[PDB]
Amino acid sequence: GAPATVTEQGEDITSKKDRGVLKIVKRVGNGEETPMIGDKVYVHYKGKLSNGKKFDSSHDRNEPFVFSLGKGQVIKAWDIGVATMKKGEIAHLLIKPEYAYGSAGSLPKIPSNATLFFEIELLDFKGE
Ligand SMILES: COc1ccc(CC[C@H]2OC(=O)[C@@H]3CCCCN3C(=O)[C@@H](C3CCCCC3)c3cc(OC)c(c(OC)c3)OC[C@H](O)[C@H](O)COc3cccc2c3)cc1OC
Repeated sequence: GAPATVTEQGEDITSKKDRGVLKIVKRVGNGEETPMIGDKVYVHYKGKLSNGKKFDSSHDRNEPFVFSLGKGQVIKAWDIGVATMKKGEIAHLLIKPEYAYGSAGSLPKIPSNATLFFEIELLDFKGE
């Protein structure tokens, strides 16, 4: 999968309305509930640099990724994005640097001012 080449496709889900996290639903979820801040969320994901140079997935480990929503345990785009998802939902997120690794980057894995692209499947969640 990859972001569109010419125009940004997704909905802006940021509080600042800065176009920093754009969301496309790739599978509508079956659950009625969205997780709340502090919830323990369980996901699968696939992530890449927008240009494809680096790839990572929970499926590579067959190991769901588990984190506390809103804690800052993950990049800002994930706290924002997963907070909009339903159980069973698959979303694609296009993520601008401010909501990822910024101008500092995280070499060697992530250059400065990299846009990231993720597929996230929300498996389940609970209150802590
Ligand atoms: C509040 O802001 C931040 C919070 C946390 C972090 C640390 C990085 C954090 O990773 C992430 O947040 C996102 C989303 C959750 C899945 C992993 N992830 C990644 O960016 C991936 C990237 C995705 C693009 C392709 C290269 C690998 C990503 C996957 C990785 O491994 C699976 C990375 C990694 O390091 C930068 C980034 O290795 C880091 C470690 O060696 C180890 O594997 C643990 O990986 C984790 C665990 C928890 C969280 C993360 C990585 C930076 C933040 O801002 C810059």
